[PDB]
Formats: sequence, C-alpha cells, structure tokens
Amino acid sequence: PRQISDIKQFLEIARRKDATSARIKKNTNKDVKFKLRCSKYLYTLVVADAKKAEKLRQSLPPDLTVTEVG
Amino acid sequence: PSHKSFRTKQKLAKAARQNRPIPQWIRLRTGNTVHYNMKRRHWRRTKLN
Amino acid sequence: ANLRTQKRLAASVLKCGKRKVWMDPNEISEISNANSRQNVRKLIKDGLVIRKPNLMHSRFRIRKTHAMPSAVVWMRRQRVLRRLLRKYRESGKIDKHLYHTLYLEAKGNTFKHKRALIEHIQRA
Amino acid sequence: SNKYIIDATAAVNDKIFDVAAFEKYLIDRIKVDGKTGNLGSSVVVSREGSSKIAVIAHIDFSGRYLKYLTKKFLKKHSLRDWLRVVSTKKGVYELRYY
RNA sequence: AAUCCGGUUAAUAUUCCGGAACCAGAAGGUGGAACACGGCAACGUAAAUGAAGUUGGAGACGUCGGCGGGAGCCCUGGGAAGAGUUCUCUUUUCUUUUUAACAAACCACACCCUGAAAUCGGUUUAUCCGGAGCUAGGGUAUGGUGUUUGGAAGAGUUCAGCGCCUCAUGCUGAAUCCGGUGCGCUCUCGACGGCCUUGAAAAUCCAACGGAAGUUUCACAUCUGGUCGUACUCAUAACCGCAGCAGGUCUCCAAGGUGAGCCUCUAGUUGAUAGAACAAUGUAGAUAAGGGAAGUCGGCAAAAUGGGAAUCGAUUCCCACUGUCCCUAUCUACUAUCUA
Repeated sequence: PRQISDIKQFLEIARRKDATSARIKKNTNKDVKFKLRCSKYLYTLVVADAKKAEKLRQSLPPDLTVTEVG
Repeated sequence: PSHKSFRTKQKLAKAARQNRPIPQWIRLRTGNTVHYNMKRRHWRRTKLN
Repeated sequence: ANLRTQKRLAASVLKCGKRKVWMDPNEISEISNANSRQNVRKLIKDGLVIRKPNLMHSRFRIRKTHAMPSAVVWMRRQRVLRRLLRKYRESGKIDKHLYHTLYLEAKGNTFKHKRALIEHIQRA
Repeated sequence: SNKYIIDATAAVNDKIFDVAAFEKYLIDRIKVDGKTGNLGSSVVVSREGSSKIAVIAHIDFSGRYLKYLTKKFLKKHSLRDWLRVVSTKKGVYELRYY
C-alpha cells in the first residue's frame, strides 16, 4: 500500500488500465480517503477539503467503479 | 503421526476397510458358510505392526 | 436431553470457556433442537445462552496489604554526576582542563550525593 | 465547560420521583470536593423544566459519579428492581424499566 | 526463495471464504533511459554495455558477565460503558477499553572532511582511545527502531434500542480515549568486557579485476507455480508396559497476592463401585499427670534447636529433653463389620 499525495498522479493511476476499483472513505476528521486498488499496491490519497473531495469524485473516469464508505 | 508417508497411508487405508462388517446378502446365499467376520481387528487391540 | 455438543459450540461462538457458558435450564427443548452454529448464534442473540462474566482477583485488599542491589545505586548515581558534569562544560562553569581532573575524581566516589559535588564547584 | 444532563421524563410519567425531589436530592447529596452544596461557580446545577436535571461544570465531573448518586436514591426508594440507569449519550443519563 | 488479519464447519484451517501482500521463473509491449553523471570526501541515482577468463564475501556459526533499547505479560492514574454496594461515609468496588503481515518517507556504533592537541584532553556501569590524530563543527551508512499514514475500522470488542406468526436475523446509535511506572517475568537486539577452546558443508546470491563486440541491472502490465503429509490423542484412557496398568517417557507458551509454601484469576475437571455403623485387631497420626533411658545388646524412634567439655566421625562424661519404660489411658481417619 502506497500513500499518494499528488492529486494528478492519482488521476493518472486511475486512468491506467491496471486500476480496477476505487474506494471513498469518510473519516471522523472530515478527511476523505481515495483508495485505488491496483495490481500490486493499494494507492491511498487523503485530501483535507470537502470540496476537493467532490471535484475529484466525478473527475475519476466513469468506467472505474467507485465505492461508497466501505 | 501427522507426518505419515503415502505408502503408510495406503496400507492404513485398506486396513481400515478390512475390519468392516460383512453385508448380509452374501450371508443369505446358499452354500455360503460365511456368517460373521474372523478378521475383525480393533485399534486398541492387536496392532497392525 | 444431551447438550454436550451444544455447550461445546456455545463456547466456540462465545470465544469463552465452557465453564463460563450459561445454558438456560427451562428451555432444554429449544436448546437441544439448536444443533448448528447458526442456531447457536440465534440462541446467543435471543439470550437463551449467556456468557457468564469473569471473576475478580480483588486488588482492593491487595492494595490494602501493600499500604537492594549494591551496584544499582552507583549505576544511577554515576549517571547523574556525569550527566550534570557534562552540562557544566557547555554552560562554561568548568573548563575542559579542570573537568578532566574533576571527572577523574568522580570515579573514585569522592562525593556521595549531587549536592556534595556542587560544594566542590562552589569551592573551585 | 462540560454539561451533564439526567433525564427525568420517565420518572415524571411514572410518578416515581418529581423533578423537585430530584433537585433536592442532588443539592443534599452533591459530594463536590467532599462538601454538600460546595459546587460554587465552577459547577452550577440548573434543572431546566420538570423533565431533566442539568449541571454545567467548569471542572471534572464523572458521569459514573452521577449514576452512582442517582442509584443511591433508587435504593432508598426501593425502586431499583423497577428501573435501571442507562447512558443514552455522552454526558446524558436516563432511567429505563426492565 | 516466499502470508498475515478477520470470518466460516457437527467435524479443516497460516490450506476454505473476504481483504491485503510476498517469492521464484518466463517472455514481451508502452514510457523513460544513451559504452552516464553530480558530491574534494566519508558517497549517491529510475537508467548508468560487459564475451571469455581471474578473484573474494555473504550464506558459514563456541561460552560467560554487565549495560542500554524494543516487544508481550504484570503494576497503575484520569476518562468512557456495563455489573455490585448503600440511612450513614465511599467522585466507590468489579469487568472491558485491541491494531497483523506487508509498504512509504522521514529520522543515531563505524568512517571521512576542516581542524592540529599537552596545560595532556575526551571518555566506559565495568579506563580505553589519540601524533596510527584529541576536543569541537559538518557529513557519510546498516535505520528492529518510533515520527505519521496506508493496511484499518469497513475488522474485532463492550453497550443501548429497533425491526416481528414468522429461516425478521437483519437494522440503527455510540464508545473502543488520554497517560504513568520497572534491580519486576519471558523473548530478543546492539555497542562492550571477559573465558579461548579462534570455533561444520553446499546450493544459491552478490561483488571486484578483467577487455571481444559498434536502452537494462528502470517503471508498469501479463502468465505460471507440479508432488506427498495435513482429522484426532501426545496420555492416572488413544504410545510402551498382555490391560481403559498408582509405572515410563522428547519439548513450547506459564497471571496475582501474602510471603519455599498456601489461597485463588483464565482454563479444565468434580475423575477412581457406593450406602449404613464406628466391635476386636492392624495402619497412619497426635496428647498425657509424677519420674526421666530405670527399656533395649543401645537414646531404635520422637523432644529439647539436638549441644557443652574431654579422649581416639567414634567413644565417654556432666547438664538438657522426652510415653523407650514404670503403665498404660484417650482422640481422629482408613481398613476390618454389615449391605447392593
């Protein structure tokens, strides 16, 4: 499991064909955890703002399967 | 033990089948003296060796 | 009837000991019918089988009744004397030339308490 | 700072103990620093309405202590077998039947 | 060479399920890479050709002692939930309060650079280092470490409520927090100090020298991993003793208190034909008035708590002690008695 901090790279892993599913987690500190399942590693991204949480959600490609709070 | 070889297991397998009760229909045949088992073993009794 | 297997399963699903497993005495019929672990968990949820709570070692009287190596004293005393003598170097109270002598005496157990080492600093 | 509220709606409905009786019992048995009625300004007990008893304390106040104090009155009233104290939420207590 | 967590069965779990990883081998495609550079240096990087031949290291290793670190257990405070106590005092008493493999970054014994020391300095718990470079400053590297996160709360756990003829067994709220302490127990690590007997083998992997020929030792992705064992007991009943034999057996984990013993917590048993009555005898124990070895080949055994002086552990003596004895009596358990 890798922790990814750069937003764009998480987009480019998502656009990679190896990506299969992504999980959205709502933590008690109002952090949302984008957990992208890949072949070898589970890439997680913690973004602090609720609105960057949202514009990220539909910027994910529609083919990838997003999942609500796990 | 829990580390037996295949040959040991196979020998155990048929030794477990040998000491089974005889079907009744073979007894019910005519001219068949077989009416019981004289090769019945028990684990606590005589060892397979 | 017979409830050996039901008690064994009850302990298995409750993750406790079968001594602590409590099985209701006037629902024997329903408990006996409950044979698989799914049925046993059903009994757990309905409360027919309850896990008895733990006992206590009563630290209360243990506290009530509650209320030396020769090397360990030097083990910590040498630490405090050295760890104080080291900061006096950085504080500038004693130069390195005199500290070398002072640290050499401190091995010889010239002082027995930290205040005793302080009187030497006051003398010098 | 902290707010501790013990609801008395069930007790009022069942006529087991009035809010005035609960307030009087709290005043006469508040062992704050070992002295009854020594709450002062750090802790203030102000029952809002005849359905609950609320205490706002600027110092430490144990919910377990409040539950124990409430259970003390239940033993005197001999109604312990009829009602038990539960914690609906943090800093909140209530009495419910069996 | 390489796997952990949770759950599942009437019976299997590091094997099954869900999730998250690792190792080895094999080829390619895309992108970046170009017989490469930056740091005076202790070095470093996504890459940074290496045919043959030559070479070394890891693997590959005794025993004791102290020190410091970590992990788990134990102790403990504040808080939270549940249970016990109550006229009185007790913000009480008891139970529970968890974070795996695997990843990422950060983060001090050895070395180097500036420095050139004595006025000898630094400095180990345990006096060693240094003209073979001291102190100091700055870096270098192995970085279990924790410093945060992923795993991961969605898990597990403790509560409260609801869903309803009902295989309705799901649904909803919370909490699972903040610390302290160690000559404590177990496991383990590192710098050291001793005892010197200086302490196996291979595969595999790695590295260096080497100099024939004018885009991998990078990242991602893909495929595969055959075979056999896996239940159960490991014993006052599953092995061996003819036997469900008071015996014999290799080994891991091991809480608390009072202070080696006793009582318990978790866990596990209540197992061994039983009932009635205390005859004689016997076994096992204790107490005994006054005397104190008078017993016996003899202080055998108990009591003094065993001990004082002599002679060669033994002997003797004086003191001391006592049911050995005068002189037996009493009490308890078992057996014997009766019964199924």
